[PDB]
Amino acid sequence: SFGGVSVITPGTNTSNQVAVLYQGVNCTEVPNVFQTRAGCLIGAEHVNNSYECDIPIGAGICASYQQSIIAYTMSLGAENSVAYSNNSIAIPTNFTISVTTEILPVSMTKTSVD
Amino acid sequence: QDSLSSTPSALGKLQDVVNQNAQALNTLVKQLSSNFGAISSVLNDILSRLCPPEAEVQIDRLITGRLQSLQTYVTQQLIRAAEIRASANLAATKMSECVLGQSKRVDFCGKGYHLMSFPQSAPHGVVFLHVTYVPAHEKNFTTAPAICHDGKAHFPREGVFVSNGTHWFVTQRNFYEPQIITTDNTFVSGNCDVVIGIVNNTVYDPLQPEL
Amino acid sequence: CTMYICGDSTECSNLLLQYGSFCTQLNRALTGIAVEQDKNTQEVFAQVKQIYKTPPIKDFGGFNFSQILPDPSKPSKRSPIEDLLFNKVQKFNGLTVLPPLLTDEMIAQYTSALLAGTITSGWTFGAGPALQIPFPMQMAYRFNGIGVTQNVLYENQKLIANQFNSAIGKIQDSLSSTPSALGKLQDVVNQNAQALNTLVKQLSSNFGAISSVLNDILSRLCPPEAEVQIDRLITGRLQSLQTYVTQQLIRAAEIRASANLAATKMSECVLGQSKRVDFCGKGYHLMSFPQSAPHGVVFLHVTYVPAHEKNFTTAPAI
Ligand SMILES: *[C@@H]1O[C@H](CO)[C@@H](O)[C@H](O)[C@H]1NC(C)=O
Ligand SMILES: *[C@@H]1O[C@H](CO)[C@@H](O)[C@H](O)[C@H]1NC(C)=O
Ligand SMILES: *[C@@H]1O[C@H](CO)[C@@H](O)[C@H](O)[C@H]1NC(C)=O
Ligand SMILES: *[C@@H]1O[C@H](CO)[C@@H](O)[C@H](O)[C@H]1NC(C)=O
Ligand SMILES: *[C@@H]1O[C@H](CO)[C@@H](O)[C@H](O)[C@H]1NC(C)=O
Ligand SMILES: *[C@@H]1O[C@H](CO)[C@@H](O)[C@H](O)[C@H]1NC(C)=O
Ligand SMILES: *[C@@H]1O[C@H](CO)[C@@H](O)[C@H](O)[C@H]1NC(C)=O
Ligand SMILES: *[C@@H]1O[C@H](CO)[C@@H](O)[C@H](O)[C@H]1NC(C)=O
Ligand SMILES: *[C@@H]1O[C@H](CO)[C@@H](O)[C@H](O)[C@H]1NC(C)=O
Ligand SMILES: *[C@@H]1O[C@H](CO)[C@@H](O)[C@H](O)[C@H]1NC(C)=O
Repeated sequence: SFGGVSVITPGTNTSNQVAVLYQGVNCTEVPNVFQTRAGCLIGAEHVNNSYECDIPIGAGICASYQQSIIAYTMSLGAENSVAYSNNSIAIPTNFTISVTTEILPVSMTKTSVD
Repeated sequence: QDSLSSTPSALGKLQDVVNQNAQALNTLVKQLSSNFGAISSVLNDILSRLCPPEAEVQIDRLITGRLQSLQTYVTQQLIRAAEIRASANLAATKMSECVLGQSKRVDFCGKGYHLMSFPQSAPHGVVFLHVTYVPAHEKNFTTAPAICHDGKAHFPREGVFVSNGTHWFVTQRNFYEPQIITTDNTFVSGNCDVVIGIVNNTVYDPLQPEL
Repeated sequence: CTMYICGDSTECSNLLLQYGSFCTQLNRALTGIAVEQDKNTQEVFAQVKQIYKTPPIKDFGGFNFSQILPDPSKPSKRSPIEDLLFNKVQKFNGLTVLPPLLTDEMIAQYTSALLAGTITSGWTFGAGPALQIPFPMQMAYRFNGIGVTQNVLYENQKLIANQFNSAIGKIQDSLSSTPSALGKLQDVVNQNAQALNTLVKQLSSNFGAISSVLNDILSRLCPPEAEVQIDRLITGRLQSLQTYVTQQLIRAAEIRASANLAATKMSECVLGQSKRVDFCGKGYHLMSFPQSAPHGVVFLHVTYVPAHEKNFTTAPAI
């Protein structure tokens, strides 16, 4: 058995704590231990809650710093059951003016090599 | 202004281009430290120590490696350039369709209903500020596809029929502004037998009291 | 890179160091591709603020969406059409496959939310809060969007719902009877498989060496003559890997453009009604519905097509 070793970290400007992912292996072959479909994750606490994805692990699993590093199934968003019926309509009585930013690259530095 | 002043990662899209180009150039220069099988990475060391028959073999090894390193660099620059070109093509389209006009293309010029956009210059790129209209504070109403009056089916000309629980009105679709249902804001098509969900209500004719 | 070229040979590994950063560059290039693949999926499917659900009672005025909505009796929670689409479409040498960030279940969940939003609130959920409207009234709005008066929808509602329901049924029957229907997705699978298999087969190449097998060289010859034979295998194997990565970068760029187009269609065909000709199907666009597929997306475009024309005399003015 062989594979990649990945280190999961918050910025060093927040914490020196890390978690380690042993890609493609069982936790039993490695020598807070959680077996993901991405491999064995060590140093992260698995929880049954769900949050927006912070640091992606793979196969629906993400990790974040909450203090300790945790691992969870990522949430896709809050649920919303729309009040549908055959004679019901919703109409705005107000509005807001929104301004948003979009950033695009246009050019690179023009290099030349002799 | 406040968001940009407080978010270091806001311009990552432009910073990544700067970083990727810097990492390619630095990688290329570092390859000059490679031996590629030669006795030394330094060409002058070879020339100063060995005479022509054995130097050429050592030089050939450095040439082979250095040529390969440069070919790798250029190929990567061509691929990277193509990606930047596509980004520039998109930016040019947005300038034409968001700044020089009002777009009906969904989510092309920001989230919400596009009103207008303003360009701002940035290092090696462009920033667009998209201004959109976003509906707010919605209320629930009862509705109907048509109104039945004098045996005739009436439909809205520009809006939708709504009831506040006791009275029927016609309103524009994206903003609640209820009006009395009249012959001037509706049109007639056929009798009331065909439309499913048609409701009974008075339709007012403005000339009725006049004559 | 090191395992592909040298396996567990320290002698080869030491020789490979003379080439500098080439292996690091190649590993970096493939990592960038992998990241983009997750970004591609997110750009296409994660275009909804909330996870919307359809009502318990599917009364939409005669319009039947059962073939595109999730079938709860199946553990995958795929629609009848999605389930059909999914049915229709190295390690030992240092070559590995990493899992997608979003699972197929998650992608199906995004698709379901987009469908639920469209059916219950039309195009409003893509601009702001989801605002409910009766489906027939939504369809009447979309008839106006193509220059047809709303009474035409209401007076022919039964006919229109029937034509719609039949058209959807044909999609299921067509896919069930056409092996080549999903070639666009199958080609991506095939091209990637042919690149990986080609790369592995190159390990059987001698490249001028006495043997393709590195251990044969090390077991038979001593260090002064082995290094020459090893250099030949390293040169060839490095060249083979560089070829692979370059092809993957070019292929990745093409897939990225395809994903960019898919994301645009999701926004302009699914989250709204498009006036762009032939952008959302042939005919006058009414609406579109997304369906998930292996490594891709399928759009079902609903259009209004004029029929049974008659000749009249006309005039510019009276
Ligand atoms: C690093 O942490 C400091 C607070 O200790 C914070 O002010 C600063 O913005 C952080 N830098 C980054 C890049 O987040
Ligand atoms: C390794 O993990 C798999 C699940 O991914 C499990 O079925 C198998 O039994 C595990 N092997 C051992 C020795 O635990
Ligand atoms: C998560 O839920 C499982 C049951 O589904 C339970 O066995 C496990 O102990 C729970 N773990 C935590 C941290 O709550
Ligand atoms: C609309 O919302 C604004 C706040 O964004 C509020 O001040 C204003 O009074 C509201 N208008 C109406 C008619 O309610
Ligand atoms: C509309 O009515 C439903 C109940 O049928 C309610 O749950 C929903 O919150 C109401 N929406 C608004 C904007 O009042
Ligand atoms: C509906 O609108 C009419 C006219 O403004 C008003 O008199 C009536 O009280 C309203 N009905 C309800 C339930 O608010
Ligand atoms: C709306 O649904 C109700 C049942 O919930 C039914 O009685 C009524 O006739 C329906 N009206 C229309 C226009 O579909
Ligand atoms: C609407 O008015 C007509 C004429 O009086 C009547 O026959 C019909 O039953 C009414 N419809 C309803 C739902 O009351
Ligand atoms: C919707 O279509 C399916 C397939 O033809 C059918 O089995 C189902 O009964 C229909 N649903 C309704 C409410 O008619
Ligand atoms: C219109 O009239 C022409 C003859 O001038 C005829 O050839 C054509 O088929 C007619 N088209 C239709 C739809 O009747």
